[PDB]
Amino acid sequence: SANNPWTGFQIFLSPYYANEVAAAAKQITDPTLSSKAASVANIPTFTWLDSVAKIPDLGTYLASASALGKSTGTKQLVQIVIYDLPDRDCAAKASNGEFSIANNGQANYENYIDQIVAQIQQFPDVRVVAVIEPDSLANLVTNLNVQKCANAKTTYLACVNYALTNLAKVGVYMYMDAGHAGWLGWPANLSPAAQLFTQVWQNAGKSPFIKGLATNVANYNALQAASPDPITQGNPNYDEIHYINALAPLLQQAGWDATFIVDQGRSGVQNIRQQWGDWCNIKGAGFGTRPTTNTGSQFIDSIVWVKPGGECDGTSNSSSPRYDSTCSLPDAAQPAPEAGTWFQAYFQTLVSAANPPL
Ligand SMILES: OC[C@H]1O[C@@H](O[C@H]2[C@H](O)[C@@H](O)[C@@H](O)O[C@@H]2CO)[C@H](O)[C@@H](O)[C@@H]1O
Ligand SMILES: OC[C@H]1O[C@@H](O)[C@H](O)[C@@H](O)[C@@H]1O
Ligand code: NA
Repeated sequence: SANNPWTGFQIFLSPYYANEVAAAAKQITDPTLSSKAASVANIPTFTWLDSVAKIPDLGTYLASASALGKSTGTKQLVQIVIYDLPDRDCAAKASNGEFSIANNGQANYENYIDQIVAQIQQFPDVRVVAVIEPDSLANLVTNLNVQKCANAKTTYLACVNYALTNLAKVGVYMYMDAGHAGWLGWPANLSPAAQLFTQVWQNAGKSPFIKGLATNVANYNALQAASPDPITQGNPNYDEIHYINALAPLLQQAGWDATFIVDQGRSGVQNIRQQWGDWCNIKGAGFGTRPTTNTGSQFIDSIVWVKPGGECDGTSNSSSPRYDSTCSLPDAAQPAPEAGTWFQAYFQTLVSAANPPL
C-alpha cells in the first residue's frame, strides 16, 4: 500500500546474529566458503526476543541504531520478533518457553510487553518493525483439538491483544504471524483463518500500525515455485504467493488494508522434505532470496529473513525435556542442539546451498 515501512530507511544489522556469523565463519575450513559465510552478517535479519532476559539487549540495539543514524545521515529501522507467550509452542515440544499459564503467565507476559514498550519509547527516532508471536494464531485455527492449545486459547488472544494495543501506542509497525501455505493455505482453512485475524485486528482497535501478516516464518516454502513440491499434493496453494493471493481478498472483504511479509531465509532449496509437516532442521536447506521490497506482488511489502539461519529449531536428543520426534526424522539434520542455539554444521550447509549463491 502507500506506506511501506521499509521505504526510506536503512535496516540496522542484528549484532546478535553478526556475532554468531563471525564466530561461525572462522570455523569453516574452506577459505572461499569462509569469506561467503562472513558476508551473511551484512544481510538483514530479525532479532528474536524469546526471553525477558533479552529486553536489555533491545535497548542497546535501539541506542546503537539511533547513534548510527545520526552519524551517517540516515533513518534506521530495527526488526524484532515478539516470541514469549505463556505455554508457547503449544502443538510441539521443542520451543517451550519460560512462562506458563498456570504460573501467572498472562501477568508475566504483560510485564514483558511493558518492558519492551519502555525501551522503544526512549528512541522515537528509530523505526521498529515487529513480527508478533509466530505460530500462535495458526495453532488456534487448526490445533484446537490439541489440549495444550485449547487450554491456551483465551490467554493467547489476551496476550496478543495486549501486545498489539500497547506497541501501537509507541508507533511500532506490526505483522501478526499467519503460518504458511501448508498450514493455513489449504482452501478449507482460509475462511476460519481470516475470521480469526480480523477479530484480533478489531479487538486491538484497527490501528493503522497493524500492517498485516507474516508468512513462512521459520519454514521452507517457496514464495513462487517453478513447479509444485510433491509434498503439496492436494493443496492448490502450493507456495506462499498462492496462499497470500487467496487470503488477502478475504481480509479486504472485512475492511483491513492488509499487506504481508514473507520469510525466505531458508527457502533457497525446494523439494527436500518427505512430508509438508516436517519443520525441524530440514537437511539440505539453503539460504534463499535476500530481503527486498521488490516483491512482485501488490500484497507483499517485503521479502525478509525472520528465522536466522543457523539457529536450531529443536534438539534431536531424546533425553531432553524439549525433545520433539519431528527433529529425529530422516529429513532432519542430526545430531541437533537445543532450539535457539547455534547449529554450526547446519549453517555451513545453508551457505553452500544458498540460492542465489552468496
Ligand atoms: O512452520 C514452523 C512451525 O511449524 C509448526 O508445525 C506446523 C507445521 O509447520 C505445518 O506444516 C503443519 O504440519 O502443522 C504444524 C503444527 O501442528 C511447529 O509446531 C512450530 O514449532 C514451528 O515453529
Ligand atoms: O532462532 C530464532 C528462534 O527460533 C525458535 O525456534 C527458538 O525457540 C528461539 O529460541 C529462537 O529465538
Ligand atoms: Na519452531
